[PDB]
Amino acid sequence: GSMSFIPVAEDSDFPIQNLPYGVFSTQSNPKPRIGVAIGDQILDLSVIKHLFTGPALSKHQHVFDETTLNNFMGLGQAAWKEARASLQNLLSASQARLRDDKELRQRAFTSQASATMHLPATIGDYTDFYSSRQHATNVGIMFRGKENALLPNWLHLPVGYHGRASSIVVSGTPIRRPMGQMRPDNSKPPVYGACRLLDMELEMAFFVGPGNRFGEPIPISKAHEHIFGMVLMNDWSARDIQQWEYVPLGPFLGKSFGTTISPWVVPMDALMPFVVPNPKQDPKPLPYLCHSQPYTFDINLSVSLKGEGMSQAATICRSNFKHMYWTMLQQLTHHSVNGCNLRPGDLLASGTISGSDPESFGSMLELSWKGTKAIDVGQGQTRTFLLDGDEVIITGHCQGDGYRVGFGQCAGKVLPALS
Amino acid sequence: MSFIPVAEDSDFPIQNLPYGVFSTQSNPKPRIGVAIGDQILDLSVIKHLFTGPALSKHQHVFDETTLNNFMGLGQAAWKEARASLQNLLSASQARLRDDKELRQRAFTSQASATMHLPATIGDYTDFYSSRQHATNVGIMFRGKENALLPNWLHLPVGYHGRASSIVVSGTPIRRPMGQMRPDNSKPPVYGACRLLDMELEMAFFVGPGNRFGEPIPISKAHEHIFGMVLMNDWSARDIQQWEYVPLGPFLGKSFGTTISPWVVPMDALMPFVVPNPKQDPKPLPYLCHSQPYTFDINLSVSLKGEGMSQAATICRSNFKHMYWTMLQQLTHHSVNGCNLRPGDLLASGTISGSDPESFGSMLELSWKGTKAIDVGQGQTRTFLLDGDEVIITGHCQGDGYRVGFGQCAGKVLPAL
Ligand SMILES: [Ca+2]
Ligand SMILES: [Ca+2]
Ligand code: NI
Repeated sequence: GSMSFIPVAEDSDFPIQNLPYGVFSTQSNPKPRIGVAIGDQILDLSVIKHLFTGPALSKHQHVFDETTLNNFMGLGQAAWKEARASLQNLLSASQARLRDDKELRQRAFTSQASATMHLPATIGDYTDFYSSRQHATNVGIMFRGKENALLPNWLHLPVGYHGRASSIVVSGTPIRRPMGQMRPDNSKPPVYGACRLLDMELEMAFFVGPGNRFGEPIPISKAHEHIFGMVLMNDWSARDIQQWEYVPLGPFLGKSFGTTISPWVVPMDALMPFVVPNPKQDPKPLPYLCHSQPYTFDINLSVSLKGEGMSQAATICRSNFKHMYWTMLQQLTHHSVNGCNLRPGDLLASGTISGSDPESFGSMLELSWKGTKAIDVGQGQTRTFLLDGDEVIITGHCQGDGYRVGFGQCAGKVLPALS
Repeated sequence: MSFIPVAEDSDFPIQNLPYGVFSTQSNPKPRIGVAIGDQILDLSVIKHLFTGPALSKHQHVFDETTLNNFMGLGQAAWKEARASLQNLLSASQARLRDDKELRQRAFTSQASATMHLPATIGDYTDFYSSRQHATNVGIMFRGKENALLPNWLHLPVGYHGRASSIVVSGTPIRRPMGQMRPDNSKPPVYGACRLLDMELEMAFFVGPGNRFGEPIPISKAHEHIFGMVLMNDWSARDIQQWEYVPLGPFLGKSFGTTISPWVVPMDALMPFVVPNPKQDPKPLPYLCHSQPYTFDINLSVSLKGEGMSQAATICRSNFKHMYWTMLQQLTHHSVNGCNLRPGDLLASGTISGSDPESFGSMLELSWKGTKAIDVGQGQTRTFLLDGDEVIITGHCQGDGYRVGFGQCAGKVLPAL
């Protein structure tokens, strides 16, 4: 194990083994600033930036002064590793530098309870992949049937689409049920009204570090050098609006009304201890998508739902990121194979995370099986899709011996449509 | 009219006055300028000349490296800026004409300026509003009987595009590598795209946005449309075909999308507005508007290949061939609460008229490579060859003057 001079509860999401990056502000200071979570506190990086005396950061301390993590993300792995090593030393229970500097320590730390979290970065482009095999299979069965579940290209490339960047909001942001066009009756023209099949989608997403030049693909051998860290994501969906609009150009308004992400970006370095061998792929992908480097992660995911009249939230999904068929390396490589330029701060999501066990399906569309099964949310109460006032909270964590690497919350409450 | 000499056939008379971002050899810093004649009026140099109610306390927007903040100010600010510019360029407010010291610092020639992207595009969206285009593609994919999909006549279908790869006119475009499936009975192959194509489009920039969760009523849609630019949505058809179902165009589009530098203000385009195309069935009330918002903009596309001395005009079309208006597109885009932001770019989708000479893509012009396009000098084309340069131009014809868009050019580089 390892210990910080800052007290850390055994089940805390933020032990010294984690050290996630976030943007926060406080009642005392409205300026959004970069911080690192440790225990129940936040270490203000702008206050201690002068302590980053290493080669990679000494002339780049200004990145810790920014209102977003973009510049830090754009520095690259040498900088990330140096920052992490510095923080591990400084927060160490045996290191005196910060521990014994009473005045520095006083203005460098703030309680997480006092902080308002903001989006970690300015996202230039958001991309949603569709890499969970059971998810695509489930949707396939409902749409086409048991026999033609997966479409021809699924096993050959990590299919994905460009999402809406503007509507990616931080955990805690209320999400209003969307108005739009839908076609409930095929024998009648479409109608305008409030979404009737509001859903959540359990996902995880990673931020891009240094980008690639316009026109220059990122070789899969170098893909890992561009992955900064991860966050939890709830890709809120309006299924009825989506179904009517999506053919042939893809998900659009049924997705863009809101997408929530957790605030704390857990660095890839903190997740490496939980890496496991990649799933066997058959057919074997083309050479450009082939890599031996293990890059599949054992991250326990959970989703709870709490109706406005409920006192206790019901856990409706227990899944794991290790189910994913295509890795983040294959996704990033594929995303740049044509020359597309990924940039620092870009966000690439996994797609709904569903395992084979029905208990691990990552969307109410799957859990209620298209509204044909009731989801048990605690006696006297059931659900098919989201009701106004419902709060959905996604959490996740890696379990180590005597410690865990957690992500904090990815929450949102449904507000009534303007109807 | 204007103290700056303006050739009659100029794209930039005093009736145009587009906004753009430029830099020069003497000053590499991207700054805002307005095209007039063959010159550029540096707005950062004359920012103090905007003394009106809407701009006097916001002159800083003309000091920015992008037009976002100016776009974000809204219509009252845009109208005032235009009026100030028109008065200054006519000597009615003789400050600029007579102040030699200022004047010599305010103007620079377009020929020696380096143009940049007009704004930082937070989100790019590509609509599919040209009926003949959708119909042609439908005929090629499904057949005439199932040309248009069920939802086409009911809503302005569109998809989120890739913002990062939107490049300014003149940027070389690399033929993309990717996966293709030339033989459905065999696995996909990896290689250089073989069906490289262009797509004639026009796009508008968003002004003030709307708050997250708050739709923009169609009645107010016109208040959020800043101006327009030409666009070439480069496409790798064979890569696109294999990847697009069911999530949409992806790598077949994101390797590059070119736009012209000069943003023509909507106010400059109003004199060329024409009646909106009759829609049957009539759209749902939220998409209804009687205000005419269809525009007569002549568009032209040329192609010049390696070894060819002259470019051949392969397409002559018009922006008036759009079934769904920009007002309906903007409204539909925010109906669910999605927050449009200053600088966002919403494109029309490939523009095609009913006449084959007006089809906006080589996919259509060569009808899926079944017809050879005559590009002159004894040469033909189905799809783009390495070395081919495509240049899109556009203009509105007024009485004695024309509102032009400059160029939206790009040359194809061999695959890496
Ligand atoms: Ca999704
Ligand atoms: Ca297009
Ligand atoms: Ni130990």
